[PDB]
Amino acid sequence: SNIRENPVTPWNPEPSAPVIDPTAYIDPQASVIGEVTIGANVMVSPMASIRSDEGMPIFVGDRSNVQDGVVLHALETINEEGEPIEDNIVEVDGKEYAVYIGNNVSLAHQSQVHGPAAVGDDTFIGMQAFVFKSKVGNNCVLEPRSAAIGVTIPDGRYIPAGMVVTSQAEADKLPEVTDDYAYSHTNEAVVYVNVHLAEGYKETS
Amino acid sequence: SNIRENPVTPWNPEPSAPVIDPTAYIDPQASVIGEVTIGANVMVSPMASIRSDEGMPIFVGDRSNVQDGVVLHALETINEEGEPIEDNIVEVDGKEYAVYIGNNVSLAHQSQVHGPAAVGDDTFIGMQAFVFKSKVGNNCVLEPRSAAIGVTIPDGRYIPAGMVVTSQAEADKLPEVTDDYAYSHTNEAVVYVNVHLAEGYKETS
Amino acid sequence: SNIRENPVTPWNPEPSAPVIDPTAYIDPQASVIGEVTIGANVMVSPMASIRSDEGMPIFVGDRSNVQDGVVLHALETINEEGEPIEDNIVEVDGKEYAVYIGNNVSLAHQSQVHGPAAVGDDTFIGMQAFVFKSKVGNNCVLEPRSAAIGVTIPDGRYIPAGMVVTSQAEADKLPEVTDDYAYSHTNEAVVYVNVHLAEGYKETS
Ligand SMILES: [Zn+2]
Ligand SMILES: [Zn+2]
Ligand SMILES: [Zn+2]
Repeated sequence: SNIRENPVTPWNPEPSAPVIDPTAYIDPQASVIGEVTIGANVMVSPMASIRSDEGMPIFVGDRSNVQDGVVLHALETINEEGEPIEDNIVEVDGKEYAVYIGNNVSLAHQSQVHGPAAVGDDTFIGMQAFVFKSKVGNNCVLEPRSAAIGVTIPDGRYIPAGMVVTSQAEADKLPEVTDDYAYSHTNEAVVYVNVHLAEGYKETS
Repeated sequence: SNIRENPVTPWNPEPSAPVIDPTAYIDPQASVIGEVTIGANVMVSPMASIRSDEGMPIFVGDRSNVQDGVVLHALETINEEGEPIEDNIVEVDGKEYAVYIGNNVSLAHQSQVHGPAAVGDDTFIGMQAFVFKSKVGNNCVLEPRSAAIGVTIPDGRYIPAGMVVTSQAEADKLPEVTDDYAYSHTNEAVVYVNVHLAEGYKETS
Repeated sequence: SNIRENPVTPWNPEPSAPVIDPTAYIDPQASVIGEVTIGANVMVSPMASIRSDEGMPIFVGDRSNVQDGVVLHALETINEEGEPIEDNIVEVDGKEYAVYIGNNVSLAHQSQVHGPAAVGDDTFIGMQAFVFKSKVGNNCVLEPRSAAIGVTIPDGRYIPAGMVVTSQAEADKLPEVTDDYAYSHTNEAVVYVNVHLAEGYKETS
């Protein structure tokens, strides 16, 4: 099966299986392993790998999409001695996650979000982009081939294509999404399409 | 099955199945979905995802290759009201495509060509490279990790490794492929190898 | 089967099947083809593609890991006339390889090592990184999105995130890994985790 439990390890005494909303579509050629929660109307495309086998949950919110070849994974959140590694855990609305993906988020083809990381609602993570040890705000756009490592990206900012942002001083001065910006409406269109694709693919299974 | 029809959606009243030349080899661990035409002697490697589920055809020409982890997908070409979105359609030799890949084209490992896009004959798209909203000419080389977004790349030019080209002014001044250039003969070698691999893998199926 | 022989071609008269240590774990959604040797306690994750179909062996040493979406492949090492192409072969400890990955090496998610290439022991190849026509020394760190093309990386150096190194003059002046460097202990942690994951996943098969 392509939806599987995680294994017993010294930081994982009890295997967990994914919790998947009945309205989500998981492609047969995707892989979803371990302590993962997937929300309503989510589309998970071929060759995506969502792997939660190092402690703590990976959460994917409602009406989000995980496109072809995307990888979600996380650094260890609990060491062998049972002690939580707080640097590798993100907090969102009072709860702890290894990776938190909000609602109406698009993770476009071949992107990767590696824990610890959080991605806020209505954000487009572009093709081949990379997020690691970062919190990306709501209503952001990461253009194709951009990256955020070790930073907080404020709400409503974008990262231009190819830019690798590794310092908070850079992140603070990123440009703002405006109506005339080329990707200002991209995420809403992609979410609309993917919610409809999920329903159509479900009707073929 | 890994060769599948696309689903019924508001922009796709009628499902389409891929049209695949009998001399092409599609690896069992590749995914090919929807309105796709694959030409003669094409090799599609493990973990490639060719997904035509947003309207209009993805075409892969004769003697081309689609290597491991490559993704082909496209933006919507027909909106819900049946109206064609002309910005997201490319025209090649009088016909309309979401993605057009010409003859003798190599799409090397982990690259991505996202529609609207066209790639001309005898072009090497290097490892991890990215093409989106662009027309790449014939006899071009995109070196590994290069990208073309929103531009036309003239025939016989190359993009150096790691360069992300987003303006036409940049694209117009790209260097020319010459006989002494390091990748000048790369595509011909890769095409020769892949046509022979396709035949060898077909003999094991 | 996802563990397969390579095909008969003009440079490969005799098919070879992978040689895999009984303590290694190969995920069912990985692909391993051809003349490949995998060492003890190696973890190969979903969507990895290890493909040795152009002559010469791809070797993955003991306690190494090949994470999700990683690709290993190599340029042709033997031409049609049976003549070895020496430029495309690396030598390590008196033996010839297309790709050599040493012991305790982490190939992180979506990275790629393309032959000819060698990666020395205790090296971290970061997420989305790229190695081609290069020898990477022991105890190195390639940060996420870095690349080494056509160069030798001395022992104990790192490449900062996003940097594409294509000249030996650049490679010679790369910074050194020190105890206070952010990724100085990353590889040891990742190797420890992956050796334990391999054993846990083996207990579920
Ligand atoms: Zn990871
Ligand atoms: Zn797409
Ligand atoms: Zn290759």
